[PDB]
Formats: sequence, C-alpha cells, structure tokens
Amino acid sequence: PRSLKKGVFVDDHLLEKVLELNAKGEKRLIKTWSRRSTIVPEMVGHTIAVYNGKQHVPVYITENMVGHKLGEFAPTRTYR
Amino acid sequence: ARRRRAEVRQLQPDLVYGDVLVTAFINKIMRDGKKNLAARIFYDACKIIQEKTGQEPLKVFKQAVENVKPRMEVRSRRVGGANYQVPMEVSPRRQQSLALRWLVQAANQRPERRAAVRIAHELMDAAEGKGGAVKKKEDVERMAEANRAYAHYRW
Amino acid sequence: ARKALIEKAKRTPKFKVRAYTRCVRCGRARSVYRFFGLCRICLRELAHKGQLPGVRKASW
Amino acid sequence: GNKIHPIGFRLGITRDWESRWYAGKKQYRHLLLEDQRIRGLLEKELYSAGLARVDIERAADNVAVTVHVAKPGVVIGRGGERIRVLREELAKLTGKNVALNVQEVQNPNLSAPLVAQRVAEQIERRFAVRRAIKQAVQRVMESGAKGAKVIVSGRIGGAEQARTEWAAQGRVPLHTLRANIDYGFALARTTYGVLGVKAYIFLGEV
Amino acid sequence: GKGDRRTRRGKIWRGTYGKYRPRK
Amino acid sequence: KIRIKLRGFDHKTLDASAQKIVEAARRSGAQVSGPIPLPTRVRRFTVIRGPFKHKDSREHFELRTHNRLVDIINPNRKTIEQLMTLDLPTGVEIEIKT
Amino acid sequence: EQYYGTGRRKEAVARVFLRPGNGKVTVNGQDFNEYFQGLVRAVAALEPLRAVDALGRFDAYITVRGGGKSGQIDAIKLGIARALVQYNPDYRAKLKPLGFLTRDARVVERKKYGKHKARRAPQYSKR
RNA sequence: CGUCGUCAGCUCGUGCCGUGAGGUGUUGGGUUAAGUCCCGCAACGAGCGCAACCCCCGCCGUUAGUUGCCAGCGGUUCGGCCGGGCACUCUAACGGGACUGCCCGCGAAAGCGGGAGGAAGGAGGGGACGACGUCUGGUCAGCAUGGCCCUUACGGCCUGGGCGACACACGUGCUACAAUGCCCACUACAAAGCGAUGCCACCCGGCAACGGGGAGCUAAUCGCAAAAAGGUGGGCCCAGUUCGGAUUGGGGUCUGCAACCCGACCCCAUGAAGCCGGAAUCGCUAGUAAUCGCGGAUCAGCCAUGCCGCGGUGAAUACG
Ligand SMILES: [Mg+2]
Ligand SMILES: [Mg+2]
Ligand SMILES: [Mg+2]
Ligand SMILES: [Mg+2]
Ligand SMILES: [Mg+2]
Ligand SMILES: [Mg+2]
Ligand SMILES: [Mg+2]
Ligand SMILES: [Mg+2]
Ligand SMILES: [Mg+2]
Ligand SMILES: [Mg+2]
Ligand SMILES: [Mg+2]
Ligand SMILES: [Mg+2]
Ligand SMILES: [Mg+2]
Ligand SMILES: [Mg+2]
Ligand SMILES: [Mg+2]
Ligand SMILES: [Mg+2]
Ligand SMILES: [Mg+2]
Ligand SMILES: [Mg+2]
Ligand SMILES: [Mg+2]
Ligand SMILES: [Mg+2]
Ligand SMILES: [Mg+2]
Ligand SMILES: [Mg+2]
Ligand SMILES: [Mg+2]
Ligand SMILES: [Mg+2]
Ligand SMILES: [Mg+2]
Ligand SMILES: [Mg+2]
Ligand SMILES: [Mg+2]
Ligand SMILES: [Mg+2]
Ligand SMILES: [Mg+2]
Ligand SMILES: [Mg+2]
Ligand SMILES: [Zn+2]
Repeated sequence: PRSLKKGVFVDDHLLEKVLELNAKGEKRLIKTWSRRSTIVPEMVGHTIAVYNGKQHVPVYITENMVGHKLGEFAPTRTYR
Repeated sequence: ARRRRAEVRQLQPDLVYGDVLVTAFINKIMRDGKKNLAARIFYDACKIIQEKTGQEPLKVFKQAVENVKPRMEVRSRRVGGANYQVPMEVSPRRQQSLALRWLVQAANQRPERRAAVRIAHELMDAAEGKGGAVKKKEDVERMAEANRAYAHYRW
Repeated sequence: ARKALIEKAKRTPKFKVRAYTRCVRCGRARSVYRFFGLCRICLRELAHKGQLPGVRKASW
Repeated sequence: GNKIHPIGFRLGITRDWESRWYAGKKQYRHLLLEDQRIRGLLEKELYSAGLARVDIERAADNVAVTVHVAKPGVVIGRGGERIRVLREELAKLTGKNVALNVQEVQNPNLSAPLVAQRVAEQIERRFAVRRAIKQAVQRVMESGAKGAKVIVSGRIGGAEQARTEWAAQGRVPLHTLRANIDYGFALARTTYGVLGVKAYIFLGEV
Repeated sequence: GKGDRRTRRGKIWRGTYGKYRPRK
Repeated sequence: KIRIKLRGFDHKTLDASAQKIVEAARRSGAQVSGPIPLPTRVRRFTVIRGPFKHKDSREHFELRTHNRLVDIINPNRKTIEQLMTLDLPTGVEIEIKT
Repeated sequence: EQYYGTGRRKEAVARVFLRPGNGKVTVNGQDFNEYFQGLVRAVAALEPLRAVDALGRFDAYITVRGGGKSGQIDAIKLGIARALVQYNPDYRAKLKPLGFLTRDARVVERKKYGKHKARRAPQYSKR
C-alpha cells in the first residue's frame, strides 16, 4: 500500500554522482545522507554507504531491492 | 436525598391506553433513549397478546405486573460482626419498580429472537403466574421470611 | 525561546514547510493562535488588560 | 492562585479597552502588534512623565494615541521639541502619520497604575515596604475614593523568605461586577529579586 | 460498526468518502 | 437603494454610526430601508488559564463582530450632503454599495 | 375565518393556523401522518384540540422549522393550543388544567470544560 | 494556575470582660443554598466572602427588515420563483415580567406548606464570578527575575538520527462482542461555526481516494453540507455469523524539497482477539445519564479515538 504518484523521488547528490561512476566503472563505496532517495536501476552493483544518524553503513544494492528507499537497509535503532 | 424527600417523577399517560403504568414499562424497555423503538416494541407485544391470547393486553399486563410484585425482601445491614440480611416489607412504589424492571430483565433472558415476542410471552407467563420474573419475586420472598430470625432489626 | 531561534522570522526558510508561528510577544512556539499571532498565555494576559480590542470574556 | 483581573473582568461594564479599533481576520493581528510596539517606546520613554495609560484608536492609517499622564509638561519638552520627536517616533515605526494627544490626570492618587508605581519606586530606593503601603493606601484613600488596597509580593525588606504584605481601607468589593475599581501593577525590580506591586481603588458604584 | 472503513458508518465516523460512501 | 453594511466590535459604535445614516437621510431622502441587524459572527478562544499543565480550567474569550444594514431608498442628492463627512464612530468599518 | 398561535419547544418554532372545517393538517405542506411517518409521538400534538372536543371542527395549516420532529411535535401542541385560545378565550380555562398553555423551558445544558458533557465528569484512577 | 472549595466562612473599629494570651460581637432559638434572614443578647456597626449588579436560555412589546410568507391576492418554466408584503418565523438592540405581590393555613418574626393567576413561582434553568488563608503545591522550558554556572564554547549553523524504541506494568479513551442488531436502497427533521491565493456548487475521467474544468461568495443572499440516530422497504436467521474490524499482502491517490525510520486517505485481498469482562473501581439527580451526529481551535498534511463547543432522541432512581 505504498505511494509517491509521478516522479519517483531521488536526491541528485548521488543520482548524478552515481550515473557518472557508470560512465567510468565501479566505485569503492559511496557515502550519503539522503536515505530519502529511491533506489533506482542504475545502482544495482554499486555499494552505497547509507548513514543512520551515527553510522555510514555499506549497502550492496541488488535488483530485488530496487523500488525501496535507502534507509530501509540502514536501520536506525539497536535492540535488546 | 439528604435534604428533601425526592418527589416521585410524574410521567405523561400512555399515548394509547393513556395508562401511566404503561409509559413506565416502556421507559424501562427503552435503552439509549429510543422511546420510539421502545414504544413500538411494547405495542407489537400487545398485539401478540391479542392473538395468542384472548383478553386485551392491558388486562394481562396489569396482572403480570401484579404477580411480580414482591411483598417482602431482605436488605443487608452491618451490626457488630458481619452483614445480617434483614427481612422487611417492600413499599408500594418500590414494589412496582422492581416488578417492571424484573419483567424486562426476565423477558430479555428469553430465547425467542424478537424483542416484542419476548415481552409478550413473559407478560403472558407472568399473568399466568410463571416465568423468570415471578421466579425472582418468589426467590426474594424466600430469602425474606427465611431470615425472619433477624426480622427484629426492622429499619 | 532563545533569540537564536526567534531568528526563524528570517524569510529565507529554505523550504516553505519549515516555517512556524511563534508568539510575537514572548516567542512561545506552541498554542500560538493565528488571529492574534500571540500565544495562549499572552492572549490571556493582554486580553485581560484591554490591549485586545473587541476581545471580551465569553459566557453563556 | 485564584481571582481574575478586576479589569478583564469589567471590560464589558465599568471599564473600556486601551484600544478601540475594528479589523478583520487579516488586519487585526497587525494593528495589534503595532499598539504593542507603540506602548513599547512610550512606556520606556514617558516613564518619568507618569505613564498612567496609552489609549489607541484607529480609522485608516489614523491613530488616536491619547497617552494620559500626571505631568504632561514632561511629555512636551523644551517648548515642544520633544512632543515633536515623539510624534517623530510614530512614523519611525509605523508611517501612519497620526496624532498623539496628552492628558494630565486629575489627581495621580486615584490612578492605581501610578499609586502602584509610586510604591514600586519606594521599594527600589530601599524604603520601608509596610509604611510605604500604609501611606499609599492613605493618600489614595485621602484624596477621595470609597476604598483602596495595595499588595507587595515577596522578599520584602530583602528577606530570604518571600512574603506578601497587605494594607487596605474602605470597600474594595471585587465580586461585584459594577464597582469600577482601578487596578494597576508595578514590577519593582531589585538587587535581590523582583517584587510585584498591585493597587486597587474603589470609586463610585452604579 | 464505526470501525469498518468499508461501510457507510465506517466512512462517516472516519470522516471520509469513497465507494462505500459516495458524495451522491 | 444603497447597500451599506456596518461592522464594529461594539453594538453602539455601529448603532450610532448607523443612527446617523438613519435620520441624516430621512431629512433629505425617502424613508430609507431603516437599519437592519444581521446575525453576528462570534469567535471564541479557549486557553488553559495558567501556564504549564493544569489542563482542566481554560476560561473563555469571545470576539463578536456585529453587523448592520440600512439601505437608503432612492440615491438622493441632498441626502448625500448631511451624509458626506458628518460621522462620529471610531471603531467601525463602512462599505458603500448603493 | 382563521386563527393563529405560535408554539415553541426545545428550540423549534411552529406556525399554527386553525380554520373552520374538517381537520386536514398540512405541516410543511405534507399531511400530518406524512411528516410524522410512524412516530408514536405525533398524535399528542393534536391533544389540545381533543382537549376541547374540537379536532373535527378545524382544518389546520402548519409550518415548522428548527430542531427535531419530536420537538416540532411538542411545539405544535402549543401552537394548536395557543391559536385555539385566541379563537376562543374560554378555551384557556380548559387547557390550563392540562398545561398545554405552558412553554416547556427544558433546553440543552451547555458543555462545561473539564467535564465530558456538561455534567458527565471524566473518570479517574485509584484516588 | 491547581487545591481544601462555591465550602460559609475570615476579620476589623469602638465599647464591654480578663493581670494576660485572649474573650464578646460571629454564641443562642427559628430559618435559609449561604455569617441568608428573623428573634434574643454587652455590644453597636463595618470590611473581605454570600447575595445582587454582568452573560446565556424560558414568555411578552417597540424600532429595523433582500430572513421569512398565497398569512392574503395576481402571475408561476409551480423553486417563495416574479411582483408584492411586513403579518408570522427569525436576525439583534432596547424594554416589560416574578415581588412570597395575591389567597388559605402555621408562625413572635423570618419563613414553611398548599392554591390561583401566569411562559415562568419562591435562588425558573445554565454561566461568569471562587474570602483571611493552607499545601515550603505547580511553573525559572512561556515570559519576567536574585544568585550560581559555560563562554571556541553548557553559544551558533546544518545534514542525519531520536523524541514513534519493547519482555513487560498502569491511567484515559476508541471500536466491539451483536437481532432493542448489522447491511443496502429510498426518504425527513438541527444548532453552532468556518471559508481568498480559502470554502469550493456544477460538469466530465476514475469503483474510489482524487484529478481536469469551472459558476458563485468580501459570505442571514455562495460553499463546507451528508446531519446521524429516525421513517419506509428489502436482505441476514443466531452462527464467531453479512457480528467485529485487528493484522498482513498488493495496488493507488494527496500534502510536502522529502512520507525507510515516521503522514492521512481510497480500492482488492487477509479477517485476529472479542460470546459482555476477577478482585476492585468511575460518572451522573432532568433534558441530566445514555445514545446520535455537526463545527471549531492548532494546522501544509497528520497519526484527534484528544480537547473546547452545538443541537437531535431522551430515561431510571433517591426509603433514608
Ligand atoms: Mg530565554
Ligand atoms: Mg509546521
Ligand atoms: Mg506554532
Ligand atoms: Mg488540554
Ligand atoms: Mg447532548
Ligand atoms: Mg454558596
Ligand atoms: Mg473588640
Ligand atoms: Mg481568667
Ligand atoms: Mg483590660
Ligand atoms: Mg477581637
Ligand atoms: Mg469558629
Ligand atoms: Mg462563643
Ligand atoms: Mg445558619
Ligand atoms: Mg452577610
Ligand atoms: Mg413579539
Ligand atoms: Mg409573609
Ligand atoms: Mg458571586
Ligand atoms: Mg516544593
Ligand atoms: Mg533566574
Ligand atoms: Mg512524547
Ligand atoms: Mg460488518
Ligand atoms: Mg465518474
Ligand atoms: Mg436570503
Ligand atoms: Mg429488516
Ligand atoms: Mg472467523
Ligand atoms: Mg464478518
Ligand atoms: Mg453470538
Ligand atoms: Mg488540519
Ligand atoms: Mg500511526
Ligand atoms: Mg470530529
Ligand atoms: Zn507569548
């Protein structure tokens, strides 16, 4: 029961910062604070280090995990 | 009621029979202030007595009430020790309230699925001298008298 | 309500969403009636004097 | 902590607002803040004058501002080279180019706000709080009046333990919505703390 | 009852509209 | 025919500001539509009496906007004289739509 | 010819016009049994007429706005009785003992603050 | 500001009593919602509080009428629509009305019981209003403020995270366990509010949320708007059910720079516990309780079932 409408949001910080790496090759991590941005196709393969408010955690983007956001892989809290 | 002796509310007469005793019974049936649904229920139950029975409903109604009226009841009281259920006569006013209440209470315990069906059958059984209503009434009088030993505590 | 926050007034919010009312008389950020721009507390005080015209004490 | 402002409580009857101008759900709040900005300087400046009150009317960029005082002369200035600098402040804030009257007060001993200011003053000069009050009530009660009362807050005399000093004469019926009782507060600042001062004056009933 | 979104009352109580409660 | 709604916070600041347009027109124009009331738009304000907690008190504040009508029958000329700048209200608003 | 009496109740006014004739009651146009479609109540609103043996003497045109049908019903009770007294003042001496003349003052108590409903006070834990 | 507590009290001046702290008055009898009033009295009066003066609701009258109405006539695309009219409703401003005034009874008086007249009767109903003081009450995080304390930082900017964590425990609520019920269709009665870069009629697209288009409204003359319970007809047939909607899968709309953490909403699917709740415990005395819906503040949107308020239907019981 998700939602957006029309314009699958992604933050330009990396959108371009990543589509450029494509123009060349793979890059050793890509740390960012835009856990908002939607994971789009041209990422599968890269390893984005998503922050969580304290840590810059590495995430290997796979096909199956496209439509999702970044934060969904960089969990915020720590539990018992 | 610490200051005055609360005067009994005076309710209008039954739209139909013009009997105040009936309006009362209706109010008791009523729940969530739906006097209509109430009034309705009662009346349909009055018709189910026209058929299944002979006499006019009012007669049965009156009789039904008159049978559920407990002329004695036990009321608890604290006296150096524990709670001694003391038997005492039941006033005219309370005699009625308890009757009408018990009718609806016994009535709604019945299995018939329709409200009106339940009231009518209870009034009938009541007027006959049977039914959960009359039961309780007897159950009370059983409690009373059966505790006459404490009767000398009056009120 | 430290001056450093009464800085908000500054137009440049970056995004129209980040803007908030704040009492114009005390800086109060919560319960800040629009019609007066005042906070619930301030409203009460001035109203009591007479600085709020037409504004009276409702009863019914 | 009980009892409401004797003024806010009488605004309907015996007591009118300090701002009597209309507006609408787009203006009011502005013309509002304005008055606050107004009295802002007025009370910061005309203190020595005897700032007993600052009324503010309107019509359309026009503003009454009938600032009342005990010593009008202190408002005017050298011949009038002040009530010229004050009218100056008017547009300095809001370029409405409005009036700015001045009205002496008929006996500043019936002007609760003052009566309280007086007491607040005395307290800062390290006066005897109780006497100051005994006296004040006297003056106020002396120059007419049907009743009066004064109340200084806590840390009286510099005390480590706050208290609340009294004094009151005649009638000062507050529950009677129709007494017409002037009320005035004064925040007497100090070296060891703050001291609230309140004054009430009962004059004429019906 | 007032808690079933997919009902007349469900829409009312939940202050809304849709299939189960259209604006006429 | 002269629509002229009056809106003040006082039911005399208008009832005066309208009592002018009442006779200062009768003395130069038709009997006029007389002054008409119109429901008042009330605005209440409910604040928690004291600061910090104690959410069970509040005390109520209302800012009621009264309304007036009038309507001078016949857009006269001599009526517009004594009704040109002989006003007296301070806290009123008057829209003219004859 | 015609006779009038207002009649109000629980915040609902009713216009009552009694004109000699049968008894056709036109509340908001519609027939009595039309506007009061199955409400054991209604009937009562005509009790003022029966109170004076009339009913079959006047036809009645009635208007009503405000409140609820039961309120409106009561209002009528007043109207029909009010107009009926105007028509004939000797009728007051008969409607008073039954009190159809009185205006039921019972209204809705204001919703007080702190409470849930004027009086219904919020419950509290182990006090 | 809360609270004892809207409780019926707390005092003062002078006189009088006592070495004195203090006492009297304020105690007493009668009466009242009340230190309310009456009678008595070494006290006589006064102040703060009670009451009244203010607001709302009941009835009536005047002034005004684009609200209303064939009341009454004419025309009617038969909509109070056009003309017309202030009658009625109403809108809102002023004024009347109730005083135990009157009648019987008891009484020393106050006042109590009862009666008529009257819309209303003995404080007619509901508000605002809360004494000297108490709790070292609550709040320096609204604001003000003495003192102390940090001043490359206990200050400032930002992005992100948190305030939304959960094995658990309690409070206040919401929805419900159903037939006096649930569902669909059709149809009828309200009050109080809100609306410009806002309320949005109406048209079309979409099951829809919503979208595109676009009339009117500075709003007693336009919109939010459907009031719901109710009435009428039909469905269900006692079952965890056509009761109940938790949870979860999926699709999508809208606000917003952005809805992973953490928005509401629509549609399909899923359809949980729950069969009326142990000990114990809460509210309410009349249009109150119960029950049904409507608006508003804050607010982009919203986690509101909360809060403040409005009207519909409308009880039971009080010996004591
Ligand atoms: Mg600060
Ligand atoms: Mg915001
Ligand atoms: Mg804010
Ligand atoms: Mg609160
Ligand atoms: Mg209600
Ligand atoms: Mg009292
Ligand atoms: Mg003495
Ligand atoms: Mg002695
Ligand atoms: Mg002596
Ligand atoms: Mg003494
Ligand atoms: Mg004592
Ligand atoms: Mg004594
Ligand atoms: Mg007494
Ligand atoms: Mg007294
Ligand atoms: Mg009249
Ligand atoms: Mg007497
Ligand atoms: Mg009072
Ligand atoms: Mg403490
Ligand atoms: Mg400090
Ligand atoms: Mg929290
Ligand atoms: Mg269902
Ligand atoms: Mg369509
Ligand atoms: Mg109109
Ligand atoms: Mg059926
Ligand atoms: Mg199942
Ligand atoms: Mg089911
Ligand atoms: Mg079952
Ligand atoms: Mg909102
Ligand atoms: Mg949520
Ligand atoms: Mg709501
Ligand atoms: Zn403030």
